[PDB]
Amino acid sequence: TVKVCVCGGGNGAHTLSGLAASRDGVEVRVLTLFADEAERWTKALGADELTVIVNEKDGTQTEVKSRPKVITKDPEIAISGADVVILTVPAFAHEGYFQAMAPYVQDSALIVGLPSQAGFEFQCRDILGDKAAAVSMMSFETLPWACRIKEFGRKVEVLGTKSVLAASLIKGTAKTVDPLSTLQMLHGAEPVFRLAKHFLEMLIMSYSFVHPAILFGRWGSWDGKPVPEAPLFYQGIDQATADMLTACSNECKDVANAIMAACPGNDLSDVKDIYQWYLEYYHEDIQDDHDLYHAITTNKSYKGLVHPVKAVDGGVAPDFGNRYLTEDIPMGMIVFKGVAIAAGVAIPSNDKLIMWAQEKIGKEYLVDGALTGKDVATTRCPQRYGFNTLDAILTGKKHHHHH
Ligand SMILES: NC(=O)c1ccc[n+]([C@@H]2O[C@H](COP(=O)([O-])OP(=O)(O)OC[C@H]3O[C@@H](n4cnc5c(N)ncnc54)[C@H](O)[C@@H]3O)[C@@H](O)[C@H]2O)c1
Ligand SMILES: NC(=[NH2+])NCCC[C@H](N)C(=O)O
Repeated sequence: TVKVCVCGGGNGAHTLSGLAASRDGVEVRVLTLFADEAERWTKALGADELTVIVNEKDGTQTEVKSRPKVITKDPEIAISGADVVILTVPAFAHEGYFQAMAPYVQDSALIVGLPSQAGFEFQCRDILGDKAAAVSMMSFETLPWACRIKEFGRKVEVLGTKSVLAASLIKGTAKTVDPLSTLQMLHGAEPVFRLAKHFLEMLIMSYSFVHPAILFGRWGSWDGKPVPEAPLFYQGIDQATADMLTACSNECKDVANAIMAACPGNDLSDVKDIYQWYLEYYHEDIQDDHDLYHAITTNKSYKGLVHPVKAVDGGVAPDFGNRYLTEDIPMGMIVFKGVAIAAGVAIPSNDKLIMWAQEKIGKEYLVDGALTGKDVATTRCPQRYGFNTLDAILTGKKHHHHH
């Protein structure tokens, strides 16, 4: 029997629990530390089955029904004897789950971030301590489905499923269940999972600059005057933003190259240009693909998507109380920044974005090119956890001197 632990009670956690609990030979334990959410779930479900409505490519709707073994807030019941522990929550909530699982997780455990975001492995190492070298850490690039809860604790809808999905793996000393095949088995036929080459490849291929760049590209030097309707998000970028995106993508390659130079044997050669990525994964959606500006603006799977806005005097204004910045910076760019600091590479385009965007969310992270802001402790950058050098970043082992 494969014993799987699902962390969280969101859209993803609902979708994952339903599909995993339906696979024969799988026991699912659902753990949520959000107040008394676990109890609310159990009470809402009752004796009924957790229903997952999948919208297939045909237009037809497949219906999956299953019951998890237990939905508890007690980390002892959920974690003990778990072969796979999967975290499906926004990143600010990951710190709590690592602490909860710390005493009860077994050596042979496979810890999965679905999705991980950035600094997942640095955080896991810090909290689990020595045990992180035993377990295996697995980082997915994004959530496998676009999904929304239809009825809390009992009904969730898959709007669509990705076809391909990459996950990075850090193999520990202990032998786990096979990372790729076990995760595939739980998910079903789609997405088809492949292993990435390196975890830092996964970390930077997040492209944590994208949403902060689109928001800066439109509201950078905003005078305060309102607009009629909400302007288009991805498709509303000007040329200055396509150049801003390329410069940050170039800086991603810079950090990737420095690491391969400083530490050979770390294959980071799968780190691309954002222009190269778009033309590989959105090829069927792009009308005109001659540059990055046109690849994004004419991308059909971006139509109707607008900026977050709120009603103000004489129109609408940008809503900033979102997870575009309060997530992608502390749990994305700052991590990348710390890695770049350790790599000894300047990243001016990324720096410009960090400084503007932190100020919009009333937070301090980066100060004069140094990780010394007020809220630097709420970020997952490797320097925050004590890992100051590139070697400490790759291995998790800190330098101690004699004699
Ligand atoms: N939903 C999607 O289709 C979509 C698509 C791609 C990627 N993602 C990403 O995947 C991640 C997970 O998606 P989701 O929709 O399940 O997130 P979600 O918004 O549904 O997560 C909410 C859950 O997180 C936990 N939580 C929320 N606030 C908490 C707090 N204050 N303290 C402790 N726990 C708290 C609770 O268990 C809650 O049920 C997100 O970060 C999102 O960016 C989502
Ligand atoms: N998993 C990735 N490589 N993502 C790159 C694009 C990321 C970007 N933040 C988006 O949602 O479009």
